[PDB]
Amino acid sequence: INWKGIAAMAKKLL
Repeated sequence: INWKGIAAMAKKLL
């Protein structure tokens, strides 16, 4: 689980 990946994923839904 990459933090960056999550951050990108968090915005992904955004």
